[PDB]
Amino acid sequence: HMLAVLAVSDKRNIEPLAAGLLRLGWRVAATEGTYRLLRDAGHEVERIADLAGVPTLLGGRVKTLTVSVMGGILARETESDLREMAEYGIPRIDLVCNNYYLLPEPQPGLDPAGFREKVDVGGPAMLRGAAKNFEHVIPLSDPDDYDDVLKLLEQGGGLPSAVPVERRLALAEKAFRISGAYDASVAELFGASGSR
Repeated sequence: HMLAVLAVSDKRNIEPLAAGLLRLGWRVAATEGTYRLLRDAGHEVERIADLAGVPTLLGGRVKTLTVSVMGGILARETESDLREMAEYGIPRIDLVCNNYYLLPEPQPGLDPAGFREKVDVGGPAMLRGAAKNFEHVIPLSDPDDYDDVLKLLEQGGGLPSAVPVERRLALAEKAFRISGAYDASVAELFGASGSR
């Protein structure tokens, strides 16, 4: 029935969420960092790379940029999308969790090495896609929202409908806000990189 993708750089509260979803019968898949932490803690999390992804291809830089992962987030409930999900065997991704690493301060002559490869590309694609499709994907970013979502799913037997439309739109607006502030900070670092 269910599937979550955990692609967080800030690991705070990620274990009570992953464990809470696993006890509800959900399938929990994670990117590279979250996976090793959750598996060492003894949770049956799946690797988002091997699963519906593209592992080792470019050091894993496209591992969530596949039809299976991005289609599982963006596909509508139209007859045409349901048919194509069935033809290709693409399950729906019901929950996306995406966090960003801490970025340094904008100082003149900033070396791009201090922030650039920490910039997430596939992550925000999943989170912005989940927020745009919030009726069918739960978009989580702030670790302070994990508990209320997990509790809601726990009252409603783990079904994604247990998170109402009203809560999904609030999380979706928050997701775009976090992404917008993330890009504005990264732009400031590139601008400071161009000074002396």
